[PDB]
Amino acid sequence: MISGSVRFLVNLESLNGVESIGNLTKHRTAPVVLKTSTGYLVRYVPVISGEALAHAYQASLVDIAKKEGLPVGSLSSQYEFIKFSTDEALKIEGIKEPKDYNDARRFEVEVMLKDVIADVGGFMYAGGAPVRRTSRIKLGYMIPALRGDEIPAQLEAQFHVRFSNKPVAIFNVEVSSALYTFSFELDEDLIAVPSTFGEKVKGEEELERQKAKRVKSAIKALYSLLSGNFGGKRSRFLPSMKLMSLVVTKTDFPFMPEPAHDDDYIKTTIMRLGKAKGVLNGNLAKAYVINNEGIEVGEGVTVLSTVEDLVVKLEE
Amino acid sequence: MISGSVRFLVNLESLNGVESIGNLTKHRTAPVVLKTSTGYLVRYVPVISGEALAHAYQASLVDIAKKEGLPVGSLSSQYEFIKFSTDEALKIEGIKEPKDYNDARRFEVEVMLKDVIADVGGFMYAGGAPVRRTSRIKLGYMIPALRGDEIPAQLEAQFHVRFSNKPVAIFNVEVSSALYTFSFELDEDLIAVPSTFGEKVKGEEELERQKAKRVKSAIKALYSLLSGNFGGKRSRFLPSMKLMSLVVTKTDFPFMPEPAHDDDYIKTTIMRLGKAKGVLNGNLAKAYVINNEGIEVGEGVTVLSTVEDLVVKLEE
Amino acid sequence: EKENIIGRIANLLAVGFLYSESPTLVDRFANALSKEAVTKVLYDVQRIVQMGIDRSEIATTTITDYPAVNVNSSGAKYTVVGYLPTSQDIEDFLRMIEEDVYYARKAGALAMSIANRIKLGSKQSK
Amino acid sequence: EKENIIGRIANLLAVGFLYSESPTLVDRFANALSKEAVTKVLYDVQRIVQMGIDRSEIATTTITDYPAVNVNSSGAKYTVVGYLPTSQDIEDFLRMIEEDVYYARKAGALAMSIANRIKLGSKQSK
Amino acid sequence: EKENIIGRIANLLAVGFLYSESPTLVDRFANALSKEAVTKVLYDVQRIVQMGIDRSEIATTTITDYPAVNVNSSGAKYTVVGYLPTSQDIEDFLRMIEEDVYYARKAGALAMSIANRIKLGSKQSK
Amino acid sequence: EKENIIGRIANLLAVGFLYSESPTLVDRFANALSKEAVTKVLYDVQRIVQMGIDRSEIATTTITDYPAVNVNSSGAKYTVVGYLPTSQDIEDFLRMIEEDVYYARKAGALAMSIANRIKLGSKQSK
RNA sequence: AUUGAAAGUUCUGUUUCGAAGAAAACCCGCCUCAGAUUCAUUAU
Repeated sequence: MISGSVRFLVNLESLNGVESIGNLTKHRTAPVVLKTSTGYLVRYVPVISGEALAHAYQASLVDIAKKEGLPVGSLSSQYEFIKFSTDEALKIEGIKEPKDYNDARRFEVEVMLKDVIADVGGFMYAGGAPVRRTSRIKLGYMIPALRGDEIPAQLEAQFHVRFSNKPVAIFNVEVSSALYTFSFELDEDLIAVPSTFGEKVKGEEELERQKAKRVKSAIKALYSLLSGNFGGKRSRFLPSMKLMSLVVTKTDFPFMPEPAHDDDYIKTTIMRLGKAKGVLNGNLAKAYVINNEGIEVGEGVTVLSTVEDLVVKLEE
Repeated sequence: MISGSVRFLVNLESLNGVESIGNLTKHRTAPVVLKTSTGYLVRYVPVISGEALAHAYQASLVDIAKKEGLPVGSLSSQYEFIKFSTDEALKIEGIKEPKDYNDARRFEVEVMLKDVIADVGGFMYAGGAPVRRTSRIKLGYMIPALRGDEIPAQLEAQFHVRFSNKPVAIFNVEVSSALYTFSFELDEDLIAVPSTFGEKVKGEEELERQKAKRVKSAIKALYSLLSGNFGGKRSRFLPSMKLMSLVVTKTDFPFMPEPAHDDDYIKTTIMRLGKAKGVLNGNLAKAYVINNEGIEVGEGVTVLSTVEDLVVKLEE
Repeated sequence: EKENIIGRIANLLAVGFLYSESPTLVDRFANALSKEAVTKVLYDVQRIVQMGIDRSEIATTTITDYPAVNVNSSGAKYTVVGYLPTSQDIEDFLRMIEEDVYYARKAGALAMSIANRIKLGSKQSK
Repeated sequence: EKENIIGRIANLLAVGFLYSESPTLVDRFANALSKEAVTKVLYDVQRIVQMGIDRSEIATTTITDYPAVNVNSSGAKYTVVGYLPTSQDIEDFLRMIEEDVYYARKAGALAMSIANRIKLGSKQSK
Repeated sequence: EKENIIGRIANLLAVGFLYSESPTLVDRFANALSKEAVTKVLYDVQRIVQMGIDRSEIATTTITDYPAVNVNSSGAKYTVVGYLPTSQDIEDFLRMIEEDVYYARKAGALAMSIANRIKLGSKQSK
Repeated sequence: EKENIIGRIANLLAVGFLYSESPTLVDRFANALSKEAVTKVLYDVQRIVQMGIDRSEIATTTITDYPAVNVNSSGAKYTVVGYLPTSQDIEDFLRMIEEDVYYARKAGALAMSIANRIKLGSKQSK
């Protein structure tokens, strides 16, 4: 597994939107419970949904797969990830619906040999014989660090007008600035492996042949998420992003690094990784740390400089 | 026995679901009675069922048992814990149904030598000669702390859309944030011990041989529950969890630690443990405390740092 | 007077729902478990009503005489019978919510009943 | 007038049951021991009816003339004879519930009787 | 006395809104999550009111006698009933905000209610 | 004692504003983002007050007894109630600004409140 | 002080055992607050 925690600093930002009231475009906000010296409090803070991150990751994976010759679905060739949920998608792609439960595996393989997106991000088919496949990449909401007693985030509204020589043209846009943090998980040991239980079906040999390329493409696709290519309204509200801290852990056993809420979350996660490897009878545990804010790290830890080096090391 | 009380802080959470209305997915809510300076009040607060925790614990136990070579049932090999309730499960596994009451013990042993899950989590068979086995692990609902006059919990709805180039795709998801608390109990002195009264039956020697390994696996399985690997909708709504306080008590006599509702629930439970050992004529009483919020603890108490150390100490 | 306040809050929620064509604010109001959620909806619905007032799509009127509010939305015309809440009604209602959030559910149930009856009558005439 | 209110609430519950194909809201209503449970069902059933109105699958009509509600669900057509409750009927019914939760059981028993008779007639014609 | 302070702050926000014809300061006040945002609005609204005072477009008066503030904006005449906050009210209100930013939402909700009622009455008379 | 220092500061800014008939120094003080801007205003306002003292147009007094400052400007007479800051108050206030520039905004908001109330009362009289 | 007067139908019992509402999804595509203004005439 590959589990990562990342901290970003973004200023003058609007990438996620919600329903609009009047001539005002609103930014997504969520409640958070924060601990202060006086107890516990509830606050409302701007956030960014994880679905945008998933869409960006899937689009980058589509581009990489098309460049490298891996098969891509007809509907997924266009950036519309309906996958194989409805019958119209099946009719367009040309895959017969499953007949009974025993045929479900076959259907899964037929879906899995045509689109890498269905293999990596999972899919669902609802009907007489429903078929499920959980996504192999897991993300979450982007929340600013809940450090100290003051939340380092702010939101405001801005005024804009449209010019016209014959007045008969005024709108408002919400803009936020914060220090965001988010974590991600990706299990590469189950890529190109069927999930529905059953008997062997012809076509698994091709999946075994393409497993290495699929894993390499899935690992490469994380560069877009780690770089900052996500969100909307980038034509006129391009944000200013800067990486501050990054922790990546590669293990053969389940593990979850500490959230990037406290200033000391690298030493703790390294110690927890060591103890978890000791207690769970593991055989592989590696850590990579990128630091640009001069906080405590620890000892015996590999230190990188950019994200491309991390991607190359993960691929190798 | 091993009895524990744990406090967690979770933000932007949706792991448990209930019936949906329209295009809205709802979060489980329950009534709670809370005491304020003006008397007693009734409130509606989001909660998480204990069945999800039991499923996560049983899945982790299945994984550990398969890794360590302990036997695992055919149906339980797949993550479907129907156990041996219906006749179809018995036919699939290949175990004859009990004939009369006197044969029931034999049937229990046959169930107990094939699946560790049936041994630890108990099972039920309904028929002419019903067979019962109570679970050896006891959990409860996850309720936020009812401290003070204000409940530190919040619930809201979020708006989501699905993109399509040919409109003909809108849903809502409930998201909560709270400071959860829960307690658990596990009696390891009855693992790998038959419960139905009767005469000796061949096959108990193997159970006696495997008792130590079964107890070790059962103790190890608590790491997933204590770490935060439970609940659903983790693909796009991965929560942010952080341990705050943990108390674990190991005794040779029945005991129940105080619920994590008041700020001072460690000193009280330690004093109660000492007095209970004094009054009940016990011979073993140990306590372990993990504290990260700087609350009162007491004197003469072992203080740990992570959860892996606690698991190792419990195993040793 | 508590029932009159609840009825005027229900009229405000029904006007906001009919004008916005969205149940989201009424859903939030009827599911509220805190004063924060109730107060946020009371602002957001009044902000929607303020836009309708500025556009002259929401206006007070009398109908045979009973006080009413005319609402024009997407070429549909609706008429809600009754008064909108005063600032004092909002303040007294927030005090009722600080004692018991039940009153938000009562106002939400009334608001949805007003909106449903008006929508049914408008569809039948079409 | 109390019986007329109870009958109109029973018609609402029967329409919601026939449209949703779920007895769960009627079960909750007939087993209610508090005003909270009753009020929650009154919202949830009206929210289901609101979706049927917006989809034009629930409509008011007259049948030989008696007032009725047509319900289309899963290709089945049902007709409930009578009026749906007004906002005033919901408010007066909630006041009756605050005095005695028995009236929720009475409305639930009537609603299940309406739904059962309609389902039996629809299965016989098929 | 806390409610009187909140009411006087709401009158200041309503006068500033009616004079500027802009909801932007009231929106900022009701959405404030910090003392910084609240204090910035309290300055900016008083700066708008100061310009109206210097132009003699904002004046204190009595109306049948209740204290009031007359506001002239774009040829419209408005009258807000009540007092404007004192320096002590601003200071005590900022102390209330340092304890709980909820009071900014309460004042914003009251201010918008005052402004909406006055705008509705002015449009009806026209 | 911090609030007393901030209040005396307000009073100095309000006296300087009423005497100069210019809000420019109070605007600069309330918008300050550095100790440089705050210190520059503290000098410039005291330099204006020094001219008013030398002209006998600014004088300390007592009013029914509370300490006050009489200000004569352009034939208008104003009275600010309170003390002017001491040299120690300026030094302690600059130390507060070196920790948090928020205190300049607090003093500016108080100063504008004092000046507005005095200007309103003076316009009403007559 | 009456068809009244005088009396326990009282004792012993668990509705208990088990099961994830789970999987898939972008509020994103276009807009400028813009044009006009002397702090100068008197002071060893």
